[PDB]
Amino acid sequence: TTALVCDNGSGLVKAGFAGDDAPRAVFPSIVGRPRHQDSYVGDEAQSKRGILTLKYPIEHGIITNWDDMEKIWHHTFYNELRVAPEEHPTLLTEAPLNPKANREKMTQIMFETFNVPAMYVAIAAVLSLYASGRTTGIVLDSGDGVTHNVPIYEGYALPHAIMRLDLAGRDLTDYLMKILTERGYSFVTTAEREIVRDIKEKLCYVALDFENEMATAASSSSLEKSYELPDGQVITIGNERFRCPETLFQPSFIGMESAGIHETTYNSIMKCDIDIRKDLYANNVLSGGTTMYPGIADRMQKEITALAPSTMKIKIIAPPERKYSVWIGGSILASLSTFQQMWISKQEYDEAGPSIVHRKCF
Amino acid sequence: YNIADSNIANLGTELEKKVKLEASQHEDAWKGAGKQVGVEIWRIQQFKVVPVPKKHHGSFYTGDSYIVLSTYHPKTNPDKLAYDVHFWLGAFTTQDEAGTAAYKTVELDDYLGGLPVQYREVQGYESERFLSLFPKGGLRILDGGVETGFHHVE
Ligand SMILES: Nc1ncnc2c1ncn2[C@@H]1O[C@H](COP(=O)(O)OP(=O)(O)O)[C@@H](O)[C@H]1O
Ligand SMILES: [Ca+2]
Ligand SMILES: [Ca+2]
Ligand SMILES: [Mg+2]
Repeated sequence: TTALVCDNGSGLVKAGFAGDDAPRAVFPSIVGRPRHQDSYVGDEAQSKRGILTLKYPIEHGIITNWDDMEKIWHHTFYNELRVAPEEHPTLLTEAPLNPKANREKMTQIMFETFNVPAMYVAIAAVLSLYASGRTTGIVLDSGDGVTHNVPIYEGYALPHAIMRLDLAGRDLTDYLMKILTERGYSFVTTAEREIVRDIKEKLCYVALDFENEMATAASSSSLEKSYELPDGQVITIGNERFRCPETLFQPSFIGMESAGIHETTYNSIMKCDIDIRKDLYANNVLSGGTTMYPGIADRMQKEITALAPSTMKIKIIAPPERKYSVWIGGSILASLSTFQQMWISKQEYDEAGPSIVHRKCF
Repeated sequence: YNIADSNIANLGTELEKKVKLEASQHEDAWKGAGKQVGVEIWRIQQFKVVPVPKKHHGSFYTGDSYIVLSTYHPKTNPDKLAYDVHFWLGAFTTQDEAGTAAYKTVELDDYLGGLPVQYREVQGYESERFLSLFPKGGLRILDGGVETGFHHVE
């Protein structure tokens, strides 16, 4: 009996088998249908995006199209991993502070539609902390949909101090699409969104000092980079490289009044008991694709230093594999018989229904 | 948001502690642990918690991860037991070993009713408390270690 670990990100499915060191299937969490008004999933939808309109069933960590999400799960089991789900206990993931109904319906579909023998829904940031070999620390997890901060002490997340911002990679992609119009470029369609997402991933970075960097960008072309579009045209981008992820520190760039990711991290630590704050400040763990911008750890270090007491020892841990830290933590925990002992069995679901997820999954 | 409407509404509850206490009953390594003053040591070996024989206590493979339970009499009562639980991470331990050592440290803490105080001990960064566990010259680092439990995806 081999458990499946399926990290359903807002943007990417990461799926594979417990005990493996990496997910064996990683593909876009998208369903595509003809742009001219029957569907394609994942890599193939991306491949045919020239004729398709692409839709993400998960927005900001919440499943908003359950029919399409069923297609995503079906595709993961039968077309990618090529497994029979009724043979595999399955570990799923979720952002914290999601509405309770999201995991209730996840539980219903896994048992009633896919007939899994057992399942568990884990909080993503907790899995990343264990992947880093820690029981105490504060995780900053940022994917395509959610940025969340989870302080954890001696293996228990502190719910009163968990913070969440519905601002992450997809918002940054959309913002890059917008600001590229200032150069005369027009990226508007769902297919064009995927092109700009690639530009963002390849060329963006976090400036250590934003205003200084803006001045550098105007002084000469030293920061400019070229990028070849699928149709062969070559575009040039400059200060957009760092203005795009600056939004994480200045959410007003997209009209949000929220605190930036440095302030939210500080605020989360400050919600915890004073005697554990030094341990949290020394163990900030980054996880998720939106934490991959070059320069982000250094900028976090600088900004948290400015907010914290002047003698506070601060460390940002940025694992190189952090696009997969949640998945890897799930692979480790799902390899442990005691962790699997807490999973919901099909019989428990038959007798108790979806509500049982809240009594078993923490 | 509204925590009570959310998927973290039951974090921090007695129910959470009860479920995790039950899970810790399914690990053979904890049976009889922490029953008397002394040091008990296990090594992670392909995801399993494996006892280290007492003759080896204080010697640690640099490629491996370990759990060290130190049982002692607290100042408050010379006839009762208190606990420090240290997880020791070798400089060359692999991610599966360190992650299992962390998770299973929490589990042993659960098994002992939350009483243990946890200490993460990376090789070369060991706490003053950890250095005090072993007699003069008792702390020794050994080359090598046991193979990772991970299967490598090419
Ligand atoms: N090198 C990078 N720089 C900036 N953003 C990145 C990078 N790599 C991936 N991303 C972004 O991270 C997100 C996907 O990361 P992931 O952690 O898999 O998210 P999710 O779990 O929400 O699917 C997307 O927004 C993607 O564009
Ligand atoms: Ca080893
Ligand atoms: Ca404890
Ligand atoms: Mg994610």
